Amino acid sequence: QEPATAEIKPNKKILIELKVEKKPMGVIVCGGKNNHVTTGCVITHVYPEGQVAADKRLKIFDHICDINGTPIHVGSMTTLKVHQLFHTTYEKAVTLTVFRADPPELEKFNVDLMKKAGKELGLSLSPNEIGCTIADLIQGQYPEIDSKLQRGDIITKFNGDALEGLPFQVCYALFKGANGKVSMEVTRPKPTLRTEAP
Amino acid sequence: ALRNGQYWV
Repeated sequence: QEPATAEIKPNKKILIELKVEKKPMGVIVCGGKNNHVTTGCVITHVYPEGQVAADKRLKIFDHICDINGTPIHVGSMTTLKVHQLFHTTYEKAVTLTVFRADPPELEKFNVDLMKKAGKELGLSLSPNEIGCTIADLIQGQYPEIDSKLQRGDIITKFNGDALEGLPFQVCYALFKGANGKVSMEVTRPKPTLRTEAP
Repeated sequence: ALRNGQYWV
């Protein structure tokens, strides 16, 4: 199995049903046709206060294939549409088809800049077991960020320090504690295609 | 900073 309580076995598409009941899902997802991730929809952060967390099943890196009626083929959906399916408030329960890759399927790149003193990166971060997921960003701060980073990316390391499983106070102090050379290590989901187009 | 309810770096 019943979707309401089905466990998530690795490497098997599982159809699940999640209690939402008008409360936010609270996930950060990536994927879209104009997106840096063009191969699927992937959870890069779970808010502890939201309904995904209250369900206890989904993890970071889970690949979302279908939401309700809609199969989530990001090749033919906007980044907006993708994100907005997860931020809608739904009245009852939501069905999802999920795939947990083991091992996980990721891209790993680097982003380097020379930050100017008192000119923010324009990033708002959410800390987790992988690193600091980017929750939102103001474009136009640093050319490097626009072309190489988007909402949903996970910053794994900042100027040498591993960001994995660190308190927000700690993360925020590290980022605000730099004015000069910036060396960011980044993990981004790259699922293999499990979706066909309409 | 804190601006419109969020923390920015």
